[PDB]
Amino acid sequence: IPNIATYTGTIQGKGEVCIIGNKEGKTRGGELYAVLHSTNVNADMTLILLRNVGGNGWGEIKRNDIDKPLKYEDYYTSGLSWIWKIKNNSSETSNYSLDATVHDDKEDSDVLTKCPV
Amino acid sequence: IPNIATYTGTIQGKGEVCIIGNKEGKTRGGELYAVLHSTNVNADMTLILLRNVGGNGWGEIKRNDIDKPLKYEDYYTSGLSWIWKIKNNSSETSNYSLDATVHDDKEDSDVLTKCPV
Amino acid sequence: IPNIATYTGTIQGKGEVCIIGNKEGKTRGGELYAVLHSTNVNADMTLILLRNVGGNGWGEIKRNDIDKPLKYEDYYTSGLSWIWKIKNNSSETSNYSLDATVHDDKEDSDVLTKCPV
Repeated sequence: IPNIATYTGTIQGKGEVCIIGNKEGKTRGGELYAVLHSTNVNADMTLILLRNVGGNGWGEIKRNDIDKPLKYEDYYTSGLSWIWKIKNNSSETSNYSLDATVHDDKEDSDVLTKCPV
Repeated sequence: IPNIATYTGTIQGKGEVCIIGNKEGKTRGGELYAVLHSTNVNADMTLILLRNVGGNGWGEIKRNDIDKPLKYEDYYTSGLSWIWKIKNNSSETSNYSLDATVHDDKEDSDVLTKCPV
Repeated sequence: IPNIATYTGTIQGKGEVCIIGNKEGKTRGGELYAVLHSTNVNADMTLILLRNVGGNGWGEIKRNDIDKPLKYEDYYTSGLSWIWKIKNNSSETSNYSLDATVHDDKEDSDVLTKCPV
């Protein structure tokens, strides 16, 4: 039943971009997968998986550097959401592309205007 | 002081095997240790440690590749079980052996019919 | 704007020392950071981040070797405390220094008399 989509963009120096999954908090267990890439061989980015635990708010599950796939297996309740946080560690603006598990079709609005704070 | 038992078996192509620890729900804490091995040199397996944190469900707490020892510390006052999930990423039916922390003594029934879903 | 303190001490061979943060569980969101160091060039130590889970007890989030920073983002609405556990893997009694995010200022009482059990 797999469904990996690709979000592409540009991330400014020191910027952060958050892309949400299963914002509808619908029923969907099993593997989350994502990998972060850049066309820039000198990119320096970190990918962070956040989950809204069960109600306490958002918390990190794990993180990886660019080109290292991030895999995570979950059966926490009913439904629940995840966010992929991309952090540019460099001062250099660069392309990114993120391949990630999606619950439903990729929408423009999956890219959040603001990460969790 | 570690109590470490070794589970052996055969895992079919693309198959998954879960093994329960502390099924009897005793109160324990301290280091969990496991390491997955295979006699097949082109084996490609993943070991995943799962727990049920409470009013919440089963989820992954960490993972390691074959031959990479998995070490993890917790201390819960209630009697919580853990599950080792062995994933065969290869098509080749392969030997496995799992060295892992056990509470008392290994039993055939520790191999579950179904991983948490 | 981060407040990073440095704890310094000496850790006996095979010893473990735990340092608590945010001990009253005041509400916070953002990154927890710590890195373990030693003036012993040969030091062999592990740093483990533990979180108090839901009153259920303490559980490891992640771990790193000496000299490798540990970062973790939490945006939970209820405050929670954390522990940095320093394990001396060597039999050699060694200096340590831990640079870590603090919420107040560093206090003597942050050095726990005992790690969770």
